[PDB]
Amino acid sequence: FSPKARAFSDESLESYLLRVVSENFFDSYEGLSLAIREELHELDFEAHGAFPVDLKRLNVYHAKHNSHFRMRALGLLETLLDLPRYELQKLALLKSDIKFNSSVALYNNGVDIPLRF
Amino acid sequence: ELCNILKYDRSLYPGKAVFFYKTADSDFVPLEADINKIRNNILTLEECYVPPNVEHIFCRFSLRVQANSLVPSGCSDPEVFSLLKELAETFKECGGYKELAVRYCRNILIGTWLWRNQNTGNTQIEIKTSKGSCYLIDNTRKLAWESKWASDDLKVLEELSNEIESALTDPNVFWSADITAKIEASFCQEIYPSQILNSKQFVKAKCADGRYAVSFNSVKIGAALQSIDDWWDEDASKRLRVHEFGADKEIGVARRPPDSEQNFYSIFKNTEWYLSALKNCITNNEKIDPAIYYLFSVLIKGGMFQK
Amino acid sequence: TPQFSPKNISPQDLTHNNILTLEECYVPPNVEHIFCRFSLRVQANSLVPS
Amino acid sequence: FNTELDELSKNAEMKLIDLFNKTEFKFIFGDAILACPSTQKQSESHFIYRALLDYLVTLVESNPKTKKPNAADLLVSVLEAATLLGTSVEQVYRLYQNGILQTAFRHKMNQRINPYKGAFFLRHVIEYKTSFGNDKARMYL
Amino acid sequence: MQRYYFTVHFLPKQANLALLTGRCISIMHGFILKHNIEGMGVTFPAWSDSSIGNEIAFVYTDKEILNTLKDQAYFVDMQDCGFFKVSQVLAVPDSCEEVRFIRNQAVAKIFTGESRRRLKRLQKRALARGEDFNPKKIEAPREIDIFHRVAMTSKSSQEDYILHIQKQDVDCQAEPYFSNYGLASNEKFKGTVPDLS
Repeated sequence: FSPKARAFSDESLESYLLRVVSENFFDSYEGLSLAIREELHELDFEAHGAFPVDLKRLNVYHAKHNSHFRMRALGLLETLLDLPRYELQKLALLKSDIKFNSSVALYNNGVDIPLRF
Repeated sequence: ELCNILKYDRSLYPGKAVFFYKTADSDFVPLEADINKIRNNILTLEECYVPPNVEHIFCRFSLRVQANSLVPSGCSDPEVFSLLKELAETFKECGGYKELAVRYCRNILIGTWLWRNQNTGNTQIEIKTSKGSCYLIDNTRKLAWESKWASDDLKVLEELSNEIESALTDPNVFWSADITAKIEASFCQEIYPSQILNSKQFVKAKCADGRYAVSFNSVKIGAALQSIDDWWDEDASKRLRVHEFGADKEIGVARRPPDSEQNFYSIFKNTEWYLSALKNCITNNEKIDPAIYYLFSVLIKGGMFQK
Repeated sequence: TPQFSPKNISPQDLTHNNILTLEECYVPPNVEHIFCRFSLRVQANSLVPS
Repeated sequence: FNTELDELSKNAEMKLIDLFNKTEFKFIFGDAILACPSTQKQSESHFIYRALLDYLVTLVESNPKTKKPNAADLLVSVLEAATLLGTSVEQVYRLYQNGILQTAFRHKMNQRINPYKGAFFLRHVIEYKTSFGNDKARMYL
Repeated sequence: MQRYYFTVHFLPKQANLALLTGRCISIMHGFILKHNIEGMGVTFPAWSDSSIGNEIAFVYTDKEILNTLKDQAYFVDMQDCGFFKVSQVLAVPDSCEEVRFIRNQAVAKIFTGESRRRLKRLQKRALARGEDFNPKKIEAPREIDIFHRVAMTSKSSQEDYILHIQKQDVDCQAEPYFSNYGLASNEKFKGTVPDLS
């Protein structure tokens, strides 16, 4: 499988991936997910363990304890789906150490947002 | 508050999980390891793989379920005994055992209990219950905890969870199930049963004819079924094996440390508090506190805890 | 501690194991029935003190 | 600085007394992490520090995760880890306390980590740092 | 006729011996192929049943070529770094004490990958001949005597593998005929080396 659709300037990670599975191909995102789960399992077990099946908990800030493994999984996902390097990693909502007065924050390209917003 | 001789008997009794394959003549050929010895202070190296002409391999075990989580097995204090009895009855009538039973049942259906052999091929799981039911999963490789299933697999999950929940709550019902996985083996696929600690040796089950068949320890299958604890934090990366301090074996540090209030004993000190919370949760769309789910998952694990 | 306070030993030592050397008895595979037999003798020893 | 660090990568296999996953980082590269100017100020990174790390990011890029160990399996100590994260040493011990960063061998219960002994792999210590996004990452361009 | 030798001693206590022993044998292998040398032997002076030692020694008849092999890049580099102790080219005491270090390939059959490879080949060959593929298993567990590992990398195929080395004792000196790792492979090559301590 080789998706030809490419990310926009301000397109979300979920948006782009749903637009990858919008190509017919796979019937639903789950079918694609389980097929990549299989290929990660055959490649790297740690990245397989990190990569979730659902679209719910796929953004980097959801993973408190396996962020490094999530990035790995995402990088292997790029490598495996015939995409250029960093292609998924620029759409990711990354982690941020800055506190908004005891409020954990979230990082988009240049900008850090309070998680309440 | 806590007693001298408080102890619980476990609720889930899984057997040894034997590996075998079926030929034209025999329908139980035990999978034997290859022993190599070296040198007399002899070292024994054992390796296990599927024989060349065999195309399917089977992992089978029995699971029997008693209702040994309603009253403690031993106790000094009568008020504690009456408190825990009424707490168990309250938790049962609220319908939390159903939620625990579903999680226990899901691990059986996705082949967690096949540890390093899980999703190496197209695994199907057959489940024959003591009540004359027969469930079939068809492909283990298409399921996952967080994935949404087909109605067939959800009907299997619903029915088997109902049978396990009834077995977990009724003392006058004897319930057992025979669970077989059939895995499509590749050409001489390496198989990972349980090893001895002490060289490299495998946990064997001696057949009636004298031959030794590689297998999993009952404790290991248990550890797989009872891998449900993701209540320790909201965004939990994994599901832990139910432990009193939430000990993670792979990473090697406790997720419910003794300093915290989320370890078993800190939650066990607030039973009379959680009873009133559960009594308020009766008649009420209100969800049960995850601390009580963790509590009852430890009580379904059992223990000879404090002291 | 005896009065419920956590003593500070390594965070990694809590997930640490104990090696147990046990004896285990399981039914051999595809053995349908197990048997338990004992013999009982009854004597009239409660009529008179020995 | 790149050409100085390039010859240490090419001649890494030459110096080996043990395997890559058992050898420390300072055994091959030598002091080049803990000599670097600290980023305790503001969380404003030094131009020397920005140039060092951006070489290590392309090192793990060229060395993918295979069954043979390579230059990206070199062991890094808690002080060298503290500099690469740009945080206090207690904060990096606290990540070890909640098993966020995973040592590379199990200490047996009374082992408190020696702050100079190489504990963590270079590999996932970088991937943890690429999980946190800052403006001048190579991802955007 | 007088067989000269030198010895490379590995000084660090934390040194992976299979790695360093492989590096030394690979460099000798490379040198032999470059210069077209025949009769070069390898001996392990500090060979135990626990392990191969910190010492590896190279045994040959010419003195100049051993001096040329002593003056290779890796040896002087790892001597400068202070990990190696390289001896001068000394004549063998030439009294007796002959042994034979063999690369025993049969040891490789105790691992699953070998059985899988070997059966895949037998299947193809049995299928090619036109008969049914039905191999029969052994009844006795495989008996092997103590062997030590030497880690070796194929630069041609970029493949990591291991030499299973076994030590045998012989009475008196045989002809110097060895493999390209100087390692007397127990039927094809019957080359003996002097026992050093």
